[PDB]
Amino acid sequence: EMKERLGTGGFGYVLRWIHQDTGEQVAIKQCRQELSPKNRERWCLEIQIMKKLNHPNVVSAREVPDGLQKLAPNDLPLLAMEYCEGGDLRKYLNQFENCCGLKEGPIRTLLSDISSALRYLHENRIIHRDLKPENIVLQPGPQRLIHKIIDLGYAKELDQGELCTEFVGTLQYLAPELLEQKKYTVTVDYWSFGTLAFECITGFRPFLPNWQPVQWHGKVRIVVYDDLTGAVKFSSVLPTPNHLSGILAGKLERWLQCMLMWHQRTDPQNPNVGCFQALDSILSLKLLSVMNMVSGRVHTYPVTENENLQNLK
Amino acid sequence: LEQKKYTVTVDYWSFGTLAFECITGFRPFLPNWQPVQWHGKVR
Repeated sequence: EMKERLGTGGFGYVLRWIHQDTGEQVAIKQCRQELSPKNRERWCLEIQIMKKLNHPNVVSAREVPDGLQKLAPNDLPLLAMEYCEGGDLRKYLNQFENCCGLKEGPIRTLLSDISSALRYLHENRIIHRDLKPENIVLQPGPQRLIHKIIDLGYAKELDQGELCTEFVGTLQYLAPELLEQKKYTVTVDYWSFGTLAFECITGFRPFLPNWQPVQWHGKVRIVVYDDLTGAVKFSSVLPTPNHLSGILAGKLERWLQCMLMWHQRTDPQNPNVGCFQALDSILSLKLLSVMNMVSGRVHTYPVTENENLQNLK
Repeated sequence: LEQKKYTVTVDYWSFGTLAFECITGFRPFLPNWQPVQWHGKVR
């Protein structure tokens, strides 16, 4: 037999069942009380797809545990994934003292990892659509914290239609889904990621006290930052009292100012690459940083493997 | 907050909803809120 449970959404359950001996940590996404034939057949398109693919950063399926198998009252399949240890990206975002930001580079991981998970999905033209903290799992890695994007496939896979449009749990994040519109363009990942990212840097987004249809004015009467009452504020020009690198305001305000938009969002000096190119170059760079002591505390410099001391001096 | 239209008019509005409210139990609406409306004022 098998073990325990996880979270809920899409077409039902996520489960941490195990062959309770050796500890086979499998994930189980079962089905929800029948649907239209094209809506329960879409469930089966998901299963083939999250198995059709494998990329570190984004879980792959273990097929089905041959032991115990169909405890499924469906005659429809189930899905078994490689469950990752306590990393529900949220978990930490609440953590507690990431209030005011989670300035690690575990920004630099996440900003990277995902950027290369999304990668793989615009490769197979599979827009993830949603993106939240609660689909991503920072799990301990053989070197430096690998994080994986679990659970989700609301995934408008070009050519084979959409999946679901189930709309489920915490909407609080996605992009101009004033329910539907035609612009289910690639673009809408870039938006969610962006805030997701923002959020991770600091602790907000363009903003989420207020709410969803409470925003759409969020979308400004735009590429600015905003308004109060007493003290309250809702923002994207000057990214706040966080704990990042002095020179990563350097990315932020000019990355995110581009990753946080509508229709076709990009950086109008060039045709680069949306996330990848810009973020990658903004993510690499090798950074030296020389304290002073002539009390001007720090100084930091961008350095090629091609320069030495007296360059610096 | 403010604008120049502190014309008579602005009583007629409050009364109106006040009235509405009294007939029924709402107004153009107040679950949501104040700056939460201004879209209240319809697109």
